[PDB]
Amino acid sequence: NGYLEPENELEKTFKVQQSEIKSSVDVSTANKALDLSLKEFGPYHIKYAKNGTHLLITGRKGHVASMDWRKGQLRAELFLNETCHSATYLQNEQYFAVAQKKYTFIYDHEGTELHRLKQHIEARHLDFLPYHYLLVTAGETGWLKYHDVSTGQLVSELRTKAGPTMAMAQNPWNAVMHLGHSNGTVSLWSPSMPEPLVKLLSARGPVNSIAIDRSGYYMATTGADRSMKIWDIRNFKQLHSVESLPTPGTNVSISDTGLLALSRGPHVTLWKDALKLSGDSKPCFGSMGGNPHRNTPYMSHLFAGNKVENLGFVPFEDLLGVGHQTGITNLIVPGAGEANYDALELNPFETKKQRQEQEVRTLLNKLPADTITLDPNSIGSVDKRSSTIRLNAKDL
Amino acid sequence: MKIKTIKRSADDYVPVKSTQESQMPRNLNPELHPFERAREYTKALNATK
Amino acid sequence: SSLSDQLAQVASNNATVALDRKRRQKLHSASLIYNSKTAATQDYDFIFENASKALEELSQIEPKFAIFSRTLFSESSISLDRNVQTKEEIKDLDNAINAYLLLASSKWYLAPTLHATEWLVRRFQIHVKNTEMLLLSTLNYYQTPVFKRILSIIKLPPLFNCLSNFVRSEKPPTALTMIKLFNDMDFLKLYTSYLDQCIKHNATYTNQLLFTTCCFINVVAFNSNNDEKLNQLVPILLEISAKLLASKSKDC
Amino acid sequence: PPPDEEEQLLAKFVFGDTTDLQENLAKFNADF
Amino acid sequence: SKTRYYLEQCIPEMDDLVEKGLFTKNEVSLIMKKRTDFEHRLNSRGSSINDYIKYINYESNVNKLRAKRCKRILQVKKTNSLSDWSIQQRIGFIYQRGTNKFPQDLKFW
Amino acid sequence: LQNVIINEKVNKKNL
RNA sequence: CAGCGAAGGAUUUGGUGGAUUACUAGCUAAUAGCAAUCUAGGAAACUCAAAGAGUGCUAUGCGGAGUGCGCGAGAGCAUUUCCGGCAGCAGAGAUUUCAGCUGU
Repeated sequence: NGYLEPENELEKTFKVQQSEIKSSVDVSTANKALDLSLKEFGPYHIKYAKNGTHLLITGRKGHVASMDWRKGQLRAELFLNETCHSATYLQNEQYFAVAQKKYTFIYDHEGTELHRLKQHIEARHLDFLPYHYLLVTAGETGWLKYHDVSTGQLVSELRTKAGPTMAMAQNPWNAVMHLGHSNGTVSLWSPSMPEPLVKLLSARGPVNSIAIDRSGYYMATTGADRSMKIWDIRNFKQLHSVESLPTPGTNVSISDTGLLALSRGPHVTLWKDALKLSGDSKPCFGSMGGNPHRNTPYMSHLFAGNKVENLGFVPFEDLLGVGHQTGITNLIVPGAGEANYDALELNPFETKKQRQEQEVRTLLNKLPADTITLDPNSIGSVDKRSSTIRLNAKDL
Repeated sequence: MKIKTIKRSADDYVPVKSTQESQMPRNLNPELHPFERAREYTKALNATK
Repeated sequence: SSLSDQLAQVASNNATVALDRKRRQKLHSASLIYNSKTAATQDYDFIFENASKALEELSQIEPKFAIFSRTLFSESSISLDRNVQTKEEIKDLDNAINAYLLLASSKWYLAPTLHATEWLVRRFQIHVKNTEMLLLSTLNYYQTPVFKRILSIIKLPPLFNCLSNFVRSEKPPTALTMIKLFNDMDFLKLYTSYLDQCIKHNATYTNQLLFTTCCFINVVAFNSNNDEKLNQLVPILLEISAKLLASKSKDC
Repeated sequence: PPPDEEEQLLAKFVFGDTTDLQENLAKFNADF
Repeated sequence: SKTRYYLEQCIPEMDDLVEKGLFTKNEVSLIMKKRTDFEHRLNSRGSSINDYIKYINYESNVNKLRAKRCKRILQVKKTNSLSDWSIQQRIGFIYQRGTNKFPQDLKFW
Repeated sequence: LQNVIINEKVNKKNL
């Protein structure tokens, strides 16, 4: 993995200019740090693919473009007149679902539409559970609903009973969806049982954003109380709680190396070593008198005047795509990526034939919609009843 | 101040000539490969079918 | 601007880096020697070893190439990747390439320099990135199949735009099109810069100077009946006239 | 224990150590 | 892909060769990089005897560097580890693979 | 009131 | 054909710049700091995208010994039995490699 370090006592890691690292880094990554400027349509939600291969931009007015960004390749660029809140890819670059004004639509590789969902009667946040082939939607109505996108079925019409769903986020390790409502409740859900599995109470007021670490072990949340919480998940214990950051945190995103990303409206602030369990690893803003027991943030970047509506890291590169009002920017964050991707599942050099074969392999090995569990290792177990020691018909 | 990023370098991963096979570089991390039990359970279902 | 051209810019930016197998073979298949289905199966060591043989025979017919053996045609050069290293060493790389290109500007009648430069094309990718010095170094041989080949494989710079209907056409570009290439001072200031480097390296010779002088008198001929254009065109032709007299060669 | 010149000439082949090439490339100027 | 099988056949000799102090991991990953490329070019399709020859040449050179850093750092002739026979036995294994795949050329024979 | 509530309806469709 | 008529006339079309609403300066954590820092219609291709079929392509698994057995042997058993140490000797072999001895 890449990294940086001060290697002095004067300069710091956070007051490092993107111009400076774009000068001191190689030409390929300095060329990959793209900055699209799109003005006439609205704020641009950003969704990369599961690998780093493509990019889906949505303007809130009308504008969705699925494009390769490494090579400049227009795949599907369409202005549909109604508003689009968010959108995502499905399993490849070949399909992408856009959450339009009310009806959620899904689209082919070249921009044709394929399904106007009669259900998902509105939508605000989509996600895709990739091993389960489940397109999950939540929004203004209190309905979290799951869609098996392979056979085109519905799976679960889960009633939230908590008003709208302010921010949802997928746990990438046990595939439970963490909704965060207006109550401060971050309730985490599975399509098998209607009652919400586990109702965390993270923040006060509405919860603005949730982001799950890729190891499934930490959950970072921001509320409109100007508060950010780090959560253990496997033990359900509030790790540490940054109170009173000087503006409401709009979005959080955690990279693939445990790297916290907080969007403070016009700011992007990145903390390294913020997902440990100590008291040192609480992310702060100042080393008070030069205190070596703080997390002064790893990097920071103040934008010009534009509200950043969503962060999102690039999977297998050291750069994060942040989406704001007047367009998209990639930010060189040198420790923000798995260098050693595993090419058996997802590959940033994948060609056409292995793309077809990898998707049909996942399509045969799609996990069923029932085994979404709070812990993934509870399938080869025995029942909690029908007691442990077996009896071989001698003492019954 | 020392800065280095990934050096993907596009030569070890895509072959130089059009016949030899590319790498499948590979990380055996349980962090990478998420569902052990459900995935190989469904492979057992597919095998019995 | 719009999205399509806004990322056609980044496509032209990262045209040098191969991102998968199809773009890799469409980039590797450019060659000064072999055609497409032959060139797509070469490896780097093969063209490197026959290029090093071409270089050493070219270095015994001209004693100023062992430096390029030591620093550009070495054995580590087949592992040296261009677009993986920083701007300062890529600046070192392409000024060394420009040194080689003006030095080997003379030898294009003889095939050792073709096999010497083809590995440089195939490895350091001068047919996309370092295109300008290549074109206006080999511009003298414009009736030759080496120039037809190199213009068929080149990506055409914004200056030489009159040649874009001569790519992959069997007709060599004509003298009138060469004059219409030479007929703007945006090109001419470039070409005078190049001739200044040729003077201060003494890489001048009787064929490049003949061709340069013939195109300059044809430019002045086209601008005979344009007084404003001729008065605009004075301080570059007279400038290299005075820089041309500062050298020692009778021909310049 | 000091590193040997012949050992490091072998190491430039074993590791593919192009920093000698980059150093010589930077050091090279048009002196002729 | 049996190239993965060969590539993790060669791990334990470099494991012991790193845990005793003659290489470090920051360069055994480099020789592992070049060994990965060589194995892929070897048991890929459309391969050649020159690929086998360069693999033999590289492995003989890293054997000689192994002996050089063995007598320099450890000041002994050998460290009686697994590596000392391993590197030439896999040279012989490369030779065996090349003769089975290409029994034509008497130069490689 | 408290931090976390974990309800214990064991699921009769992954029994 | 005509006339009009100051060193040309008359058209096609791209790009940029200015308007298309009524002109109080930029940023941020905003009773202040910043502005150097918030830090401690048909046809060309290398135009691309998506499928399909055919042709190929290999698609491709402790050691020298010595010591007693296994019907001239290795296809297994088993090891201190010397070694895979040190310099020299002198027979060789292209400085570094082998052949037999002294001590070790």
